[PDB]
Amino acid sequence: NVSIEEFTHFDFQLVPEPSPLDLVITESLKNHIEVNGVKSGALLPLPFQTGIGKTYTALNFLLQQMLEQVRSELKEENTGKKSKRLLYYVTDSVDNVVSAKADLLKLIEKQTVKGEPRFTLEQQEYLKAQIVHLPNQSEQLLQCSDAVLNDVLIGFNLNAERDVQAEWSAISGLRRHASNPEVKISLNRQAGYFYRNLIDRLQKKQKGADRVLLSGSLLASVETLLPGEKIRNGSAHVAFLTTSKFLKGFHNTRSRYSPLRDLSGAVLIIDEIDKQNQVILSELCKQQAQDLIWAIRTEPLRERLEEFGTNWNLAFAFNTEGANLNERPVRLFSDRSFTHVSSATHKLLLTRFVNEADVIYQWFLGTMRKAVFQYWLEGTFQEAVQSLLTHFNLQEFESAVYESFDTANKLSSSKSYHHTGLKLVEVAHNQGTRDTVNCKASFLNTSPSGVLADMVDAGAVILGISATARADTVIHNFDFKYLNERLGNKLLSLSREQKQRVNNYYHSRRNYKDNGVVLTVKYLNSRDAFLDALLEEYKPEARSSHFILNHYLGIAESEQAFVRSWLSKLLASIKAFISSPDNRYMLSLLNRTLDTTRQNINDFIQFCCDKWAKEFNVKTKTFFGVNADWMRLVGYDEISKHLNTELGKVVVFSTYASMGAGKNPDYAVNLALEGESLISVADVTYSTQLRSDIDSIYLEKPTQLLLSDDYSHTANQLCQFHQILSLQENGELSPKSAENWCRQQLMGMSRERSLQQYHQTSDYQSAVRKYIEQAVGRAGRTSLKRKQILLFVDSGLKEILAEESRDPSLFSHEYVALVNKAKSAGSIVEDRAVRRLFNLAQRNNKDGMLSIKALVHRLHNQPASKSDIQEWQDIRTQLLRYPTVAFQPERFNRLYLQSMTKGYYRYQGNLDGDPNSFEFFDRVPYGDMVSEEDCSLATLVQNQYVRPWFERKGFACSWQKEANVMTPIMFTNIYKGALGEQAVEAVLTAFDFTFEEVPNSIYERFDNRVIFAGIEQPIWLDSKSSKIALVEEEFGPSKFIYVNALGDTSKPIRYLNSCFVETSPQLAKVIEIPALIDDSNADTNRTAVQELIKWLHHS
DNA sequence: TTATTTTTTTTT
Repeated sequence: NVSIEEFTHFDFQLVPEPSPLDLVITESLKNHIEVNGVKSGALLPLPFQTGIGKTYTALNFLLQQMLEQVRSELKEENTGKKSKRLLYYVTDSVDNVVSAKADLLKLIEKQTVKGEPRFTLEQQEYLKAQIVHLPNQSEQLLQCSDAVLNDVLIGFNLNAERDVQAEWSAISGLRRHASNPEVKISLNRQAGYFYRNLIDRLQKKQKGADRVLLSGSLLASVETLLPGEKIRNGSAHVAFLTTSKFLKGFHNTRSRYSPLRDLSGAVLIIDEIDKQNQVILSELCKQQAQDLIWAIRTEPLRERLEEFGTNWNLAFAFNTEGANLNERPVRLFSDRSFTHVSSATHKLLLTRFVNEADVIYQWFLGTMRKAVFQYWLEGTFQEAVQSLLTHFNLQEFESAVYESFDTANKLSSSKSYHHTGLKLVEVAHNQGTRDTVNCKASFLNTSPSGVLADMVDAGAVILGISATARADTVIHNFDFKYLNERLGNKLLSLSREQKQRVNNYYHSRRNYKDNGVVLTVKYLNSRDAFLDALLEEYKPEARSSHFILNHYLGIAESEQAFVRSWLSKLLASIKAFISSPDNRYMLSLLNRTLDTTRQNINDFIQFCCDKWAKEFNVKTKTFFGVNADWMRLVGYDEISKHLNTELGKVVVFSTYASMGAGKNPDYAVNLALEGESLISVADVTYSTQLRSDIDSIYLEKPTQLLLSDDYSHTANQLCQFHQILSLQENGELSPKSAENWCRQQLMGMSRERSLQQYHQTSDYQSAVRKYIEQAVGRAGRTSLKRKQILLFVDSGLKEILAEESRDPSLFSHEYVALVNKAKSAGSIVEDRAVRRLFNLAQRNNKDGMLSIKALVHRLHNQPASKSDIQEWQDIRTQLLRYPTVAFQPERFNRLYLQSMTKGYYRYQGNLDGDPNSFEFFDRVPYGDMVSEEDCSLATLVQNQYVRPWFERKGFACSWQKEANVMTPIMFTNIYKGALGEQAVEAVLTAFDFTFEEVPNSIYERFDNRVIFAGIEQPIWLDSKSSKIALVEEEFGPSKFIYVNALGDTSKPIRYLNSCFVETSPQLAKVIEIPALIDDSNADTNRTAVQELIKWLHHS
């Protein structure tokens, strides 16, 4: 055992010479420190290609962070402020976490500086003790030898308990052989459960007063059994754990440490970050559908339950009338803002009932979160969580507080789906009852992009490394338009100079041009004559090719037209490969595994391969169904071994899912079998070993791109609705399309019919190019190239790859070749930012439309809350002060829509009608316009009194000509009325009137209560009879004033009674001033104000 | 119309 004192004379300035991928990370984080500060998080997406140093420059960064903590601890050991920096390396694959851990451990041992070993052996053993790998509970238990668990069981006195020792004996006996797959599955279940129970006992023993003192061999055994113990102990910086294990959290001897709550300071390396969206999404919708009718049978929230039982009559059992709901349940879906659908029915009060119950439940969960914050480090946090729930009415409850910290918002706040989620409710008669029914509510409270932005906001310096980290899709990647809006400049990016420096590095390690490697791309069309000849030679005696496909290959007539197409393209690729003289190793990337389920197709393909092998005088080996089960049961080195030892060619039949990340395809070169066809495309080679990789590929079009979840039926619905709402949020779907897709997904949409609606976006094509960019990127992993690389592409991809228009600076050579070939025979691409502007304008208008309807309704439900009134006033003041803003505001974002013409736009729509039917920018050349000249803001602030008022209050005397303009709803319903109110308040105040806030009892019924000197009889103002009756019911005799901001001053003043009927001034109750300001010359209507003053004198 | 394979972790 060695200590940190070993680094006494170690020189921390002797760093290995950094490759242009290390300098990029160093410079980006050094810049991040200057811009954002030391204590701020970050998110640096790094598009590094696999195979040119992606994992060395990540583990060398981890090692430099490790060595920046030895220095800090040596310097600060006197001070004692030993808050360790938690370094994480997370990736979704267990096989990649272990591989990365072992690669770092080999990097520590083998790294040299200036030809000398970097670390003396004591420092090698010190640094390798800091690294803990955190596998799941089962593999963490089976990692433990008999001695470790014997010592732990004796040390905590758990050896004397017969149940624990019985379970441990059973586990040892099973592990002695562990051969059959079912045996190992049972052993894994057993190990997981026993580790659960053992760690529960350990945690209870440590939590109490009679604790165990851990030191020496017992501590070593606990730290072997519990690696998270070292992290809590302070004996390990670095954790190598998957994404799922990162979100779950790992155990230590006192609690379950969840890394998502102590991110302050964490340096987190997420490898293949874009893939984490699907993973984090799959753990977001793994929750359970928690019933609500049963739930509300279980301090102000107690009175709220009483009031719920008072109004919705909870004392009565809830029974549903009508049809039998169990044949097809009646469902309710709701994004928590502006999009709400349900199974076909005319409003069914169920929607309000279910929404009210879910509001009860969500407010209840928020109440526990606030109670925990009040009560209050994981030990104290979990103690608070356990204690608060421990009382009389919650004894039978679930206690799901932790998932909230692991995982609707008003205007005047940043509205987005990525932190409001979705709510889905399903109603059916309960198990074994017909009078009682259930409301199985399940919901998302964030999206994976919301989780990532929460992690970055919390302090974590996330460093996501993936060749397509910034792919422009939102279903197969994070929403980097939300992350840029939310995070701001904590979403780091590498500059243009750094991109071209990385590009120079990559070209230096892959110098195809100077060496003569030729990437030859061909796009394969389906040919019927080719396949018909091959089939009629496969079974000569059959009377037709369709007969061959129907009888022998087993293809029914319905799928025959599809099988012919994809089979014909694939066989064309194989023929073109085998005829290629010196190419040697092919990979076919289909969408389906050609396993035993497709054995007749395999027989035909192998027949054709043998045909062409004989014809062209080479021997070709085919590897059908190179599966995930195959690559586990039978190593991929069986291909490499064949290529290293036997002459000929190799055809490998894999899929897009099967060849995931970390499944390295290169083989070990033998110059006896390669000939003169291999050349080296690198300037300086880091190894004497010779290896080579794929040199022919077939790329079938990716088909099943809408990701789905097979965990459950209620987990598939949440995934599908998440994808629909993430497409609506990004602007890919209009609110019309998104709501039709949502309400059809409710009623039982197929998959072939959800997929056809995915295909109408441009997100789909970005996902297809993401699939094709990785497929050819995982093939080029070594610097020995053939003098000719064949790429065969499904012709369906030519029209999709031809539209790749991003910057070619980081594209691999193969993908550049694919896209350049696609372009040369393609096409005015329909701009996507333009369509996105239309869709987002419609969505912002719909959001403002429904939120204003709701807010005005709430203000009309007396009494009005202070939150609602303050939101109303915040919105009106924001629109008055900032009618148009330069940048999309973070906090008031859906009062605005981004226009195409700065300062104004055109629309047609019914502000009292359907928010989906709104049309907008030049798509409407003649329509209602939203401009300064329409609110007459120029005529209003030309008044002698109004302009000083608008200047003092800080309002806008004219609209700035900026891109973001108010939505039609905000312009019409709110802004113009705000201008009228401010103008009349300005004009009247200068004539010795005073204005005071309306009482909450009659808010929004009238503009303001106005108090004028000399009159104790109250007055009310309405500026642009039941309200009059109610106001006189509350406050007695009042005279109401109706005035306009501007208009015709020549009109006579109208004296009216309570019924809007003309009457004498002495009998006049409501005075109607046609215009306080002249519509033509902005002269104050002094005549009308004198009349009002005199009429109040004679009141 | 569109046409699939693939994981991970904790519990029950």
